[PDB]
Order: sequence, then structure tokens, then C-alpha cells
Amino acid sequence: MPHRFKVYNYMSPTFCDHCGSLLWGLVKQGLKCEDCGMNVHHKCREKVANLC
Ligand SMILES: CCCC(=O)O[C@@H]1[C@@H](C)[C@@]2(O)[C@@H](C=C(CO)C[C@]3(O)C(=O)C(C)=C[C@@H]23)[C@@H]2C(C)(C)[C@]12OC(=O)CCC
Ligand SMILES: CCCCCCC(=O)OC[C@H](COP(=O)(O)OCC[N+](C)(C)C)OC(=O)CCCCCC
Ligand SMILES: [Zn+2]
Ligand SMILES: [Zn+2]
Repeated sequence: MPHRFKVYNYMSPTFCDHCGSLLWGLVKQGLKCEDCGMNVHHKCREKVANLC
């Protein structure tokens, strides 16, 4: 099953589970999967493994 990512607003430092770097910024720093909670950059979304 593919992930179901949504734009998310993080309130504590959160790293991208795909590429390892911090999700930088004040708002809308990345995407969170509705089902497994994975956090990724907007631009990392297309590159993550599709097994949720
Ligand atoms: C500017 C507001 C002051 C502040 O503390 O903002 C920090 C701010 C430094 C932050 O911790 C941020 C969360 C994320 C996600 O990875 C982005 C980062 O922004 C970022 O790029 C850096 C360097 C720290 C990160 C959350 C938010 C913007 C809510 C924040 O709040 C807290 O951590 C709560 C205290 C434990
Ligand atoms: C439903 C989305 C959350 C809406 C409320 C957001 C919120 O303010 O925080 C409650 C916490 C988790 O927030 P965070 O996930 O950014 O981490 C905790 C941050 N801090 C320690 C400073 C509180 O938020 C959650 O409950 C997590 C659920 C995530 C939705 C995905 C199905
Ligand atoms: Zn998922
Ligand atoms: Zn990333």
C-alpha cells in the first residue's frame, strides 16, 4: 500500500525519514503520512519507498 502524505506543520525539530536532513522552516516544513507517520520533505515524497 502506498503512503498517504499530507502537508504538515511541525512544532518540534523533525528530520526527513527519506534523506536524513532537518525539515527546516517555521511552517509547512514537510509531509506526514496519515497512516504510518513517516515525515518527508515535499521534494522527497516522490522518492520514498511506496510500502506503507
Ligand atoms: C521561531 C519560533 C521560535 C522557535 O522555537 O521555533 C522552533 C524552531 C526553532 C524549530 O524547532 C521548529 C521546528 C522545525 C521542524 O523540524 C523547523 C526548525 O524550525 C528549524 O528550521 C530549526 C533550525 C529549528 C526548528 C519548531 C517551531 C517553529 C514551532 C519551533 O518551536 C519549537 O521547537 C518548540 C519549542 C520546543
Ligand atoms: C492530527 C495532527 C495533529 C494536530 C495537533 C498538532 C499539535 O499541536 O501537537 C500535537 C501533536 C504533535 O505535535 P508534533 O507532531 O509536531 O510534536 C510534538 C510537538 N511539541 C512537543 C512541541 C508539542 O499532533 C498530533 O496529535 C499528531 C497527529 C498527526 C496527524 C496524522 C494522522
Ligand atoms: Zn505511510
Ligand atoms: Zn528529505
